[PDB]
Amino acid sequence: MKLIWSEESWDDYLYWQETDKRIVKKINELIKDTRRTPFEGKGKPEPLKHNLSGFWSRRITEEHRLVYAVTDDSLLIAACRYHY
Amino acid sequence: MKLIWSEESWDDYLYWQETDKRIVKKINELIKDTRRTPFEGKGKPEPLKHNLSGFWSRRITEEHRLVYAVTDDSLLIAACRYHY
Amino acid sequence: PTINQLVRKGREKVRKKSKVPALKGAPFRRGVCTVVRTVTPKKPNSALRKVAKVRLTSGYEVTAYIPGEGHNLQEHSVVLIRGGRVKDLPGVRYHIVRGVYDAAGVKDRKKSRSKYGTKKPKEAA
Amino acid sequence: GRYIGPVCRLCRREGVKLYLKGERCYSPKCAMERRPYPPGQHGQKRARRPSDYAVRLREKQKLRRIYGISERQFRNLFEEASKKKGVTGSVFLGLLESRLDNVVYRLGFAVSRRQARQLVRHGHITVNGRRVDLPSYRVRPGDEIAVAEKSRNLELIRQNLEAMKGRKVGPWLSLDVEGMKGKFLRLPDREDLALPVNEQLVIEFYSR
Amino acid sequence: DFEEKMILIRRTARMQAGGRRFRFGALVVVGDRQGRVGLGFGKAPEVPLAVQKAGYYARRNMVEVPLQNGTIPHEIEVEFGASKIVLKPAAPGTGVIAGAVPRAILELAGVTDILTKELGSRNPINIAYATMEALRQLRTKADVERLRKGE
RNA sequence: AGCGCCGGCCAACUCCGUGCCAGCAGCCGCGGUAAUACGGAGGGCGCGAGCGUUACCCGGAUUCACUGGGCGUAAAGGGC
RNA sequence: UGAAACUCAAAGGAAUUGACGGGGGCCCGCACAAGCGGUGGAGCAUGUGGUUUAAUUCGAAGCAACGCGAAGAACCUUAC
RNA sequence: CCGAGGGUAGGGCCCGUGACUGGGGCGAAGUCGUAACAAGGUAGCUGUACCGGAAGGUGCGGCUGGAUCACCUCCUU
RNA sequence: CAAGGAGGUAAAAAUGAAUC
Ligand code: SF4
Ligand SMILES: [Mg+2]
Ligand SMILES: [Mg+2]
Ligand SMILES: [Mg+2]
Ligand SMILES: [Mg+2]
Ligand SMILES: [Mg+2]
Ligand SMILES: [Mg+2]
Ligand SMILES: [Mg+2]
Ligand SMILES: [Mg+2]
Ligand SMILES: [Mg+2]
Ligand SMILES: [Mg+2]
Ligand SMILES: [Mg+2]
Ligand SMILES: [Mg+2]
Ligand SMILES: [Mg+2]
Ligand SMILES: [Mg+2]
Ligand SMILES: [Mg+2]
Ligand SMILES: [Mg+2]
Ligand SMILES: [Mg+2]
Ligand SMILES: [Mg+2]
Ligand SMILES: [Mg+2]
Ligand SMILES: [Mg+2]
Ligand SMILES: [Mg+2]
Ligand SMILES: [Mg+2]
Ligand SMILES: [Mg+2]
Ligand SMILES: [Mg+2]
Ligand SMILES: [Mg+2]
Ligand SMILES: [Mg+2]
Ligand SMILES: [Mg+2]
Ligand SMILES: [Mg+2]
Ligand SMILES: [Mg+2]
Ligand SMILES: [Mg+2]
Ligand SMILES: [Mg+2]
Repeated sequence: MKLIWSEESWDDYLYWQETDKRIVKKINELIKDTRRTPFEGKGKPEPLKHNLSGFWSRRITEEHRLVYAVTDDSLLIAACRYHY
Repeated sequence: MKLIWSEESWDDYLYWQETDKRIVKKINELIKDTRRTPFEGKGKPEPLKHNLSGFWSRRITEEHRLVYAVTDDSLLIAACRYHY
Repeated sequence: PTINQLVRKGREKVRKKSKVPALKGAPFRRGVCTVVRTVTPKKPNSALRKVAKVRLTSGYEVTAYIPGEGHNLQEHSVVLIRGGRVKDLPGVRYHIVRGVYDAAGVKDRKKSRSKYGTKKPKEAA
Repeated sequence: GRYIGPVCRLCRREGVKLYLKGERCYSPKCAMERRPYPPGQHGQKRARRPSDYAVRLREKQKLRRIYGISERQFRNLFEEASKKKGVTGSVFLGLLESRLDNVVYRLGFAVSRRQARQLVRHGHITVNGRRVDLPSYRVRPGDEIAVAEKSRNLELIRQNLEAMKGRKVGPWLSLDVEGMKGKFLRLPDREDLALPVNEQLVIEFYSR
Repeated sequence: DFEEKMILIRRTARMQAGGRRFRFGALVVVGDRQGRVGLGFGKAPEVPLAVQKAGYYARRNMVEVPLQNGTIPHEIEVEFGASKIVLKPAAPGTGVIAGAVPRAILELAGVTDILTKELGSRNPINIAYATMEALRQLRTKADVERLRKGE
């Protein structure tokens, strides 16, 4: 479906490879489920409001949120580290 | 710019991720070089022709190829695993 | 109220309402699956609950839940509707018993296998 | 059938020795003189305060494990004792004591109730001339509980009658050691038997 | 000499700027199984302090229990606010048929057999106070004829 | 000799796997790294030629109150 | 006059402790006002965000992070 | 003659279904605004009537399930 | 000497960030 990785999102994911592998496993599954059902599925996706309007948040861990946006042909990954 | 992965390309990136660790580190070294210099860097930048015109290839190994397309706002990674 | 009120109007009974209409007063109902997929749960929980829309012998077409780990259910599998609802699933008020016509039991399970329909394993003893 | 397996585990779970083996129970290897703590890996752990349901359940299970009986016959005897004139506790204890294997154990023909049940079931016990191989026969007052004629020698029973020779039997029973017979005089009163069970907890347990 | 039994150990809360501030309550019953029973309710910021204060209050407030060989003499219905308890005498050999709180109260008072029922609100504090007031209102034939004699 | 259960109601506890996934579930609810609540194991509890589940009836439900409930503010005084 | 399907695990009454008010009464602090001298403008020093870069090691993030950990980075320190 | 039933015409009640259409509920956080809760920034609610993207606003009357907690106007030292 | 009976009251300032 085409994954768009932002300058921050790619670095955040890159840091985890040399840091924590489980987080990567969680993000990979969320991405795997997201392309299949973009709005329902794992990580309890909910639409974000005014600050990040037009974006969707899927929980990685109780504090890490995978922020993403959907298009008819692609998926833009805003971040995968910190709280929004 | 940003990262754009094809559905086949993402599977190849993940396939390497769950199979060979040496290869993913090498893959990461190349993509980083592209961003700074797209037509320069490691991987012997050589462009394809006739039907693959506009696509550049770098060699992670003697067999596998990293095929990509560069744009002012984005990079398009077609494949990172030479299918049999 | 007064006694004359009780003689005139009397007391109303309770006339409770069944929560399992599709069963039609039967403990179990055979049904053919038509749609087998996974659905997301309700308010304080996240998972992928495996359900199956079942067109059963009472002319009704109702959703049912698939308990256990994995299943072999397709678009033309004949199953048996046990009953009982799943709290975190809307419109799902029924269950699919395993170990039946086409709903095979869960493999490798060894504790509670009367539920989920798994045979007694014999480590040759 | 009845419970077949580890018995000292049952004696240890209740925390009170209840004599289910015989010679081993009087011996210093009673398993409670060595380890007087409940079974399992968590036996030596902190004794958590039991609830009201736990006390009544332990109480009922203790009385049921005393005579070695199943919950079917136990609750049936309790239902027959409750819907009967008199105090429901003493009549329950009297109906439980009127079981044939129990009276054979009381007469000293066996050192344990399971042994007495096996002796009744094998036809070694004769009640009023005819043999009875039913370990649930309610013995009425005046019955002559004896040993059969083919079963007179029996190397095991001679040592048991010799060991019973000297021990007095309860006030509701008679015993002719040389004659290999006994008699059920009357129903045992509440004061006659001193079982380590509070019958009131058993009656208020079953009354849900 | 007096058997001390606790039944309700709860955790209350008090709000203040910053967060929740707790305080524990304890409801204990003291008795001797000979016709004397007491009830207490203590408040302290720790569990054993609460049980100690509750037992100290329970030994202060006590009441006579006119037992008649195995139970209470007559039946009584006492409504404490929204809670109502009904006590009834039973024959010798039935058992203490009661809930959590009345079994703990009448068990320490010496009742062998009794027939109770909790109606209305089932708050264990009010059921306890209703049980104590109901045991307080118990009278025997000697007492009733002592009031109806005239002098 | 088998079956259910071992967070609370409800008798019965530890380890490993798992990581808001897979899954449990009658309610409150459990699972986003040490989960007595998922799966397994050891151990325990309850029953035992059976043990659990589903459907229905009564009970708990003094939540149709004859026994045995209420109507100022919780549902309830009719506009007179 | 007056329902049902479906849905929710509650909706509520009074009262208690708090918090808040563009509610009130009483009262403090360079809080306002009175009066000085400043920053924002300029050049430079130092720290941070951003971006760049092989790396620009990390942390600190309103008040109460930003010449802060450095009361002292030429190689040492130093973790890149 | 009556007569089972068959046929014709006209009704009554119930059930399924129907392009389209009206609201209801769920999907923990889509857009717009701030109505109510602190005098909620115009006390609130209500019957009715009109109007307005929307909550709602306004007219008339009503209620306490609000307000005399300070200067300053009408009658008293 | 105390206060009651009445009566006129701020504003232009809106919203909340997604670990219940
Ligand atoms: S020897 Fe007897 S008393 Fe001791 S544990 Fe065994 S059965 Fe119980
Ligand atoms: Mg959850
Ligand atoms: Mg015999
Ligand atoms: Mg009342
Ligand atoms: Mg069970
Ligand atoms: Mg327990
Ligand atoms: Mg289970
Ligand atoms: Mg682990
Ligand atoms: Mg673990
Ligand atoms: Mg459970
Ligand atoms: Mg388990
Ligand atoms: Mg049988
Ligand atoms: Mg009734
Ligand atoms: Mg009545
Ligand atoms: Mg009522
Ligand atoms: Mg109201
Ligand atoms: Mg009302
Ligand atoms: Mg009126
Ligand atoms: Mg009218
Ligand atoms: Mg000033
Ligand atoms: Mg300047
Ligand atoms: Mg750090
Ligand atoms: Mg006709
Ligand atoms: Mg307002
Ligand atoms: Mg407002
Ligand atoms: Mg106005
Ligand atoms: Mg109006
Ligand atoms: Mg207008
Ligand atoms: Mg008005
Ligand atoms: Mg009026
Ligand atoms: Mg404005
Ligand atoms: Mg807004």
